[PDB]
Amino acid sequence: MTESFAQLFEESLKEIETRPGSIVRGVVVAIDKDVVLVDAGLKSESAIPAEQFKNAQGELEIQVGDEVDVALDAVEDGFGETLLSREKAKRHEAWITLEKAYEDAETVTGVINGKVKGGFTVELNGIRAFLPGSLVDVRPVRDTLHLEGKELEFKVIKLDQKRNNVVVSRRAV
Amino acid sequence: ATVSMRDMLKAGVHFGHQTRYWNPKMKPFIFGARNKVHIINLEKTVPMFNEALAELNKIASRKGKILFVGTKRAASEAVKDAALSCDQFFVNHRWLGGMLTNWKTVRQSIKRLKDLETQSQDGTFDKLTKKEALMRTRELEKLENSLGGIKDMGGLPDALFVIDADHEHIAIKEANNLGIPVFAIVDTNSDPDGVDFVIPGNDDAIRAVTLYLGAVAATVREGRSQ
Amino acid sequence: ELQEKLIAVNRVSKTVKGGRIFSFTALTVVGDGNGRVGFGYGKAREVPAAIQKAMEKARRNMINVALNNGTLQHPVKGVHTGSRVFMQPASEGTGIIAGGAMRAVLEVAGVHNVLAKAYGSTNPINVVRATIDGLENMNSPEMVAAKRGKSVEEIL
RNA sequence: AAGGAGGUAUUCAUGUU
RNA sequence: CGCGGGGUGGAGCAGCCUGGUAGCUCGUCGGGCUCAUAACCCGAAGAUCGUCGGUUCAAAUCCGGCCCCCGCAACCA
RNA sequence: GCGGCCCCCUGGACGAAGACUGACGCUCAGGUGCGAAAGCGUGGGGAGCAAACAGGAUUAGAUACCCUGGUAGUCCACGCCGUAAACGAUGUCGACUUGGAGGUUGUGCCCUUGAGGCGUGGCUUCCGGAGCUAACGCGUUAAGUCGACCGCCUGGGGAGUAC
RNA sequence: CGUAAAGCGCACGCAGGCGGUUUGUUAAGUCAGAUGUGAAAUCCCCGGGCUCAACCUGGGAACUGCAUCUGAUACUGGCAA
Ligand SMILES: [Mg+2]
Ligand SMILES: [Mg+2]
Ligand SMILES: [Mg+2]
Ligand SMILES: [Mg+2]
Ligand SMILES: [Mg+2]
Ligand SMILES: [Mg+2]
Ligand SMILES: [Mg+2]
Ligand SMILES: [Mg+2]
Ligand SMILES: [Mg+2]
Ligand SMILES: [Mg+2]
Ligand SMILES: [Mg+2]
Ligand SMILES: [Mg+2]
Ligand SMILES: [Mg+2]
Ligand SMILES: [Mg+2]
Ligand SMILES: [Mg+2]
Ligand SMILES: [Mg+2]
Ligand SMILES: [Mg+2]
Ligand SMILES: [Mg+2]
Ligand SMILES: [Mg+2]
Ligand SMILES: [Mg+2]
Ligand SMILES: [Mg+2]
Ligand SMILES: [Mg+2]
Ligand SMILES: [Mg+2]
Ligand SMILES: [Mg+2]
Ligand SMILES: [Mg+2]
Repeated sequence: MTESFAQLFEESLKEIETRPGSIVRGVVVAIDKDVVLVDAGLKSESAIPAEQFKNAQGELEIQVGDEVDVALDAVEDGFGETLLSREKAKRHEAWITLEKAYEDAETVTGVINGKVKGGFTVELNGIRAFLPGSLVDVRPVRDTLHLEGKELEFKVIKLDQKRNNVVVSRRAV
Repeated sequence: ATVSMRDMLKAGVHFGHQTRYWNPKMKPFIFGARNKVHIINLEKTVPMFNEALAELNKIASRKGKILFVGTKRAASEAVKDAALSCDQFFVNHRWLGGMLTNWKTVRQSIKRLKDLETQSQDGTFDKLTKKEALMRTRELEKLENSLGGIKDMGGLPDALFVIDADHEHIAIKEANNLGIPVFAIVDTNSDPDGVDFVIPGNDDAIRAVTLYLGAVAATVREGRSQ
Repeated sequence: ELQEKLIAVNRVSKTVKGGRIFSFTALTVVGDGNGRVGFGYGKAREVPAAIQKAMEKARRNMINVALNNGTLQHPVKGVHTGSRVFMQPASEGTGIIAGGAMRAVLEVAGVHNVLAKAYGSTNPINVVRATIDGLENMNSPEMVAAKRGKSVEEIL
């Protein structure tokens, strides 16, 4: 039957969004020794390095037929390449987990590695946080260089993720 | 066997390149531009696809030697698979400049490949003072990689099915020079002037490539079997 | 069956570090008389090899020309790099009146009666190419009637 | 003057300085 | 010996006239084809153009010599 | 050709919406005007720079390059001169012919979802298709396809010289 | 006529050249026909006479023009809206 191309493309457009930056899940067609090929249904399949897919333990928890959610860099790189980066999705999920952990205030870690305006600053896999000048540690600690260079093991209280800021505080933990 | 329009949409044929790299000769085969990316009008694609299939069936019935040209790393394995499925010839790796026009030199290369493979396997002389054995094996492997598909073609092909006309422009030019029907799938950035049976569609997607190859393989198999 | 004739042989130089390296270029034209004509241009260190290469090239890349009783169908102009060429369908019995390279090309093509003149440059290579192009850009009464959607009697 | 990095180059909280 | 004609992959044939381009069929091999043969299709191999020369930028082609082959040539008691 | 800021006088261009006149248009030989720099006349001004000139060097020579000085001039007012690689080495006007990336200046719409999205003009830089070109290259700002008018060329020197 | 010779340094502008679109009218340009003339010789065509030819010669055609008259009104021009 003559269901027009315009009307059919309308439904297909409604199914999938082409906005850059957003995250959509794609079936992994195959894995080579250093790259993973992911089909998200766009113009073409993406070729993401396996190091990105490699887990914290240097292993490939991913597999054929697995579904994982990948952030959309662009529809085309100029060579018909649907550039997709799942580590951006990892960063977005980490910001969401950081927001949850700064709302729930549970135990968490992350290498406190820099100097904030108030004091020392923390970095934790997508969480750029602060431990202030007098609040780097509870006591009068010169361990802002422990809050700049050593992992803070605490909760987060106040965070502005859009500002790339959190409070990796000298809290109860 | 034809392909349904919903299947084409699922494959992702409608998608094209960005609206800055488009070729103005592909303007008729364009529906719209969503987010600075061209949308190919499948309303023209479906009838043209079936027309190209009919011509391919005619050639296959007349026992023509089809050549499947595809060099994109996405389409290399699929082109080889389709050509072997339909017992035809393919070029999965880089198209040698003047593969068809300089057939007299390609013929000598084929003979060299045949001699090397025959001696290595059938002749099985084994002991070749190491260094020569490694060199001969490496040369045979390279020749198999380059010309393994077309080694049994004998003469010139009667039809050239080409993936991504823009990428394989050289092969299209040689086919035009010699005189050969070309069945090329043309994205928005490609130039359809050299193609005889244009098939508007996305050459990049492996889904679309597999869809195209399956349809044409079925058609040529029907034509040959008769 | 294919009548062929050599128009011009020219000596050229390359001027390499050692000295000057000379080589020969051959311009040839072949044709079947019945209407097909094709030119060839070849180059080799020696004259016989150059002529043979030119003959092979000329044998390839032929073009058909619509001939009307051994002459042209209408006055036709032809242009190229320097060569501007005019050719006229003269009456039977006049013979081929043309200058040099045009004479050779028309004779092998099979036109027996034309009035031609070469304006501009008369460089053999360019004038041969221009003459062949002009012959190509010449339609017959059947062709014009078909393209215009009429009968030959309506066109006359 | 020599070497390294990033880009066509900057957004990169102000504060601090 | 007289005159004429001829000699082109193994065989049978074009190409000679107009000097440039070695073709067609059978046969051989391989593959496909056929269960196989056969038939059919696709490839691959095979002459240095009888030979010796001459001419020419270039000769199966033009010219000559020689070699042969064939036809015609008047002679057997 | 124009470059600090402010004021006075003044020309042109472009956009929006309309209203108006109703071919009032285009080009232009002679003619008229404007026209960098250097130069000339009269009168001022004169810091810096700087032909000429002076001296010190360099060099076989150095009537130069280099260095120390330095007058016309460079600046102002009013006249004259009327020439430049005054160049996009591309006369002016108009029409038509695939595209891309920018800049600059208007303006319409879309939720300005906040710096945005989609249009629609003017001028401007680069890349490139057909086409054209001797080639180099030009390519909607043409050197493409055409129409109107004007200027100019006819081998190199002699010579943009003589009368 | 960008680089081979050739776009005035640039503008304004008289004479001059060119003129968007519709209708009417005129018939100047334009076109058609006719008449007069465009000397003869020469040129060309068909013939004829010198034994042939050159040469001579009969008839035609031509002399692309100009003038007058009668028509046509698509375009250009004039006039009117
Ligand atoms: Mg000339
Ligand atoms: Mg003037
Ligand atoms: Mg001055
Ligand atoms: Mg003065
Ligand atoms: Mg003074
Ligand atoms: Mg000085
Ligand atoms: Mg001084
Ligand atoms: Mg001048
Ligand atoms: Mg200037
Ligand atoms: Mg000039
Ligand atoms: Mg003017
Ligand atoms: Mg360009
Ligand atoms: Mg003078
Ligand atoms: Mg002068
Ligand atoms: Mg010059
Ligand atoms: Mg010049
Ligand atoms: Mg100028
Ligand atoms: Mg008018
Ligand atoms: Mg007038
Ligand atoms: Mg009149
Ligand atoms: Mg007379
Ligand atoms: Mg007589
Ligand atoms: Mg007479
Ligand atoms: Mg009138
Ligand atoms: Mg009128």
